[PDB]
Amino acid sequence: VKKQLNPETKARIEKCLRGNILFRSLGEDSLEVVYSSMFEKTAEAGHFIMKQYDEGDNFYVIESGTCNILIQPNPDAEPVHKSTIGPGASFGELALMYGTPRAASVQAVSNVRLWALDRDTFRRILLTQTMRKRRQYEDFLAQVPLFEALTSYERMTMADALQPCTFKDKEIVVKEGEDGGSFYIIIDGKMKVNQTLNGRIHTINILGPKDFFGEMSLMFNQPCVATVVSEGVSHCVSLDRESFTALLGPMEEILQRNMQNYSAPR
Ligand SMILES: Nc1ncnc2c1ncn2[C@@H]1O[C@@H]2COP(=O)(O)O[C@H]2[C@H]1O
Ligand SMILES: Nc1ncnc2c1ncn2[C@@H]1O[C@@H]2COP(=O)(O)O[C@H]2[C@H]1O
Repeated sequence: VKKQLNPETKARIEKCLRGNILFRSLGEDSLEVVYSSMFEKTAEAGHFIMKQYDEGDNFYVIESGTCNILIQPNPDAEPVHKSTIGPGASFGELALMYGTPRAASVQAVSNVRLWALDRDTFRRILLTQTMRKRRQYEDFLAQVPLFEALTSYERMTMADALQPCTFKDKEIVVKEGEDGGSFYIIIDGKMKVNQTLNGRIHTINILGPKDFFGEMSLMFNQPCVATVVSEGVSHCVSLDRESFTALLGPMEEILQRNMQNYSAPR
């Protein structure tokens, strides 16, 4: 004897939550809680959904409209624009996780439609695994050159998005000629980078801890120019195409510079 979801509201929430990585991870039982618990909130253009330093109440996902993230350096100072977010983006988790006052104001730019979880529901289904994942990858993200330019909050969202993957000896990760799927950063292990020429395979590069690969197919929407294959057991984390593209900003210059190592210059 349990209350039934409204299948139409479930479909609507699912459409909004597609691609948000915090909800993609939840298993089916927690998803049932989300689909029965989330509620609608609207905000007119220019109105604040939350103000920096407020006590936390809800966690939000944008359904329609865009919002500005504004951060003051202190309560007596003017807010600075930091970023603009839109459909599928979430905000408001930090206060609910860490018990801190809100770290930013969030202002509707357009009229906005949101789906919201209250604090008790957030604590039940999202708090534990979100906090753990961010903690577990903090040291890694701070010491990998690829991530040098990420802000502290960008590190947290990068941790949310990264997916662990394990590769056995001789296992192919990306195959020359195939469409790009994911971007990989090596935690431990070793990869051979192999490329065919006149029907002969040769090894053109060797990758190890904190190196990365798979970016060119995703950045330029083209097939992989090489095969990357594990040499022994390797542990990586990956970003899928959608997450790579969403989070590319603070990485792009490092990724572009690094391509210098792929060919002698002219
Ligand atoms: N650079 C940022 N720094 C801190 N919080 C941010 C930032 N960008 C977006 N946010 C979101 O803004 C929210 C404001 O309230 P919270 O601090 O509960 O959680 C915060 C994050 O979800
Ligand atoms: N010399 C190299 N030339 C081309 N790609 C390389 C080289 N060394 C490592 N790689 C990586 O191999 C990857 C194979 O797939 P991508 O083309 O998506 O991006 C490529 C780079 O990340």
